[PDB]
Amino acid sequence: HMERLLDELTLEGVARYMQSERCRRVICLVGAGISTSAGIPDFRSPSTGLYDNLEKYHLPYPEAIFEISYFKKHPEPFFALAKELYPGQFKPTICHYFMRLLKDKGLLLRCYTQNIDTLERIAGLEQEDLVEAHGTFYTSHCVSASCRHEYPLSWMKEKIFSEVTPKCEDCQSLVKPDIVFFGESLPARFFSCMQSDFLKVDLLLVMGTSLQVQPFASLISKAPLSTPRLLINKEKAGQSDPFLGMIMGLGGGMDFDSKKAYRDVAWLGECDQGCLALAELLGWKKELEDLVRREHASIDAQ
Ligand SMILES: Nc1ncnc2c1ncn2[C@@H]1O[C@H](COP(=O)(O)OP(=O)(O)OC[C@H]2O[C@H](O)[C@H](O)[C@@H]2O)[C@@H](O)[C@H]1O
Ligand SMILES: OCCCc1nc(-c2ccc(Cl)cc2)no1
Ligand SMILES: [Zn+2]
Repeated sequence: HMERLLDELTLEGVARYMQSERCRRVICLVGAGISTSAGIPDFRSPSTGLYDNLEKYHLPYPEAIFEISYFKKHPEPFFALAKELYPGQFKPTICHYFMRLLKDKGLLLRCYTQNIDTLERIAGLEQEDLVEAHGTFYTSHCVSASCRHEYPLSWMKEKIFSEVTPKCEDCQSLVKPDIVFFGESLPARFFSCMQSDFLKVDLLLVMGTSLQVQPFASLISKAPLSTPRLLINKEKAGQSDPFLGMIMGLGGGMDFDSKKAYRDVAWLGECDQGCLALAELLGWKKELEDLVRREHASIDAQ
């Protein structure tokens, strides 16, 4: 039915495709891997990832600290962890500024991020460019569906940095930031943007994510079957034979390596280096390095 769009399954092939008139709209799908070079830990890297460093909270399992039913029984661990990450001021990475450059080149249809560090915004992506798929800590809400009283960040800090579990002033239920926990619905914007974006995406750029949580993992299968998909990641993600307990639905994954591979490319390494390499192939490398240099300087000056 649809023609094949990559002339070869390499970064060079993706680069030639991006410079063609057929690549008009790029969607970026990113996770915590795009911020580790800034100093923010990811979740699932062995030894260094967050989930291997929560022994002190004596959880039944690491994910419980971000699960809504456990949170409602034992909310203290999450708030203790939240103040462990608060003090750091972080700069966006080369990878963040590559997405910013896609925006300035008119190619960025949308960035879907699982991160809450807001570094996409700090890099210059605007609200309409972004789907913060796993929420934000900027706003908070009571957890009672009958209440849902909204509280600002200043209110949340006042409770946290004063050693009190935030409780709603109307119903005394727990109040948490609008970070999406396991068991919680995603923002409505996620679905309204998804329904429209993935009908008109020419390239999926998947960076710094293990694709281990739904529904975000489903997004790679929402693109048209002809749409090339480039992974820039330390490890292959989304490619595996089926097995009991797999996260992806049947046939919902990447195919980099089988005899039937036709559109998926894995560039294995650091996200910063992968974006530099891709920029170089596109003739954008000095432009990208200038952007990072000038934007990091402007951040420091302010
Ligand atoms: N500098 C790097 N360069 C390239 N890849 C990297 C780098 N650092 C890490 N990686 C890779 O980046 C990937 C990190 O995958 P995960 O740690 O699962 O982060 P997520 O965003 O997918 O977790 C999503 C949700 O799961 C949680 O429950 C939360 O709800 C999250 O929102 C790995 O494949 C690393 O090899
Ligand atoms: O389901 C999405 C959860 C996103 C989330 N990540 C964090 C976090 C807190 C502290 C540290 Cl060190 C690292 C990460 N909080 O919420
Ligand atoms: Zn309430």
